[PDB]
Amino acid sequence: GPGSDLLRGDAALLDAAKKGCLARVQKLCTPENINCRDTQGRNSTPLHLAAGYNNLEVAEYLLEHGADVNAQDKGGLIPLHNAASYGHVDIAALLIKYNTCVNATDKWAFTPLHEAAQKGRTQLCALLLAHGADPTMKNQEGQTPLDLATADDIRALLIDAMP
Amino acid sequence: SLSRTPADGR
Repeated sequence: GPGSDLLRGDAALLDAAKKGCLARVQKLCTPENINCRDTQGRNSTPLHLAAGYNNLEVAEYLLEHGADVNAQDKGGLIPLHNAASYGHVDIAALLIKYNTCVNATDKWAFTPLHEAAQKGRTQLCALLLAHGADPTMKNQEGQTPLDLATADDIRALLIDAMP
Repeated sequence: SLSRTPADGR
């Protein structure tokens, strides 16, 4: 019935966005499911998955068809957090071009710069800083991105950017 | 914090 049809379609769109299969994304996307959610996992949208799994053209396709650049998963992450976590520079630059909030905060008040700093993503850190990421922001535990950084190159980068 | 789990991606 229409209900199970919608369920099958949502799941197939999320899978296609994770795998980067643009032909399936084009076929299955609708204005009603563009921001559908992986309810069995992190409640990610197709754009979260395209960002996290480094599928740039699927990501821009989703953005060009109304994907919410500031949609939050169950932890408060927006897709820029996923790109920051895994170091996907071109994805992050695209999300910034589509007016994402560079200093967005998740449920623990981590910003994308906290995420890139903790995960060792040096060029992503530099990109975020060049677009106004604030290295003085503390998460809920009181930690700046520098406090989370363990790599020499990222620590040097953040120390330079901080007052 | 401790409950924080990884973002979707690779």
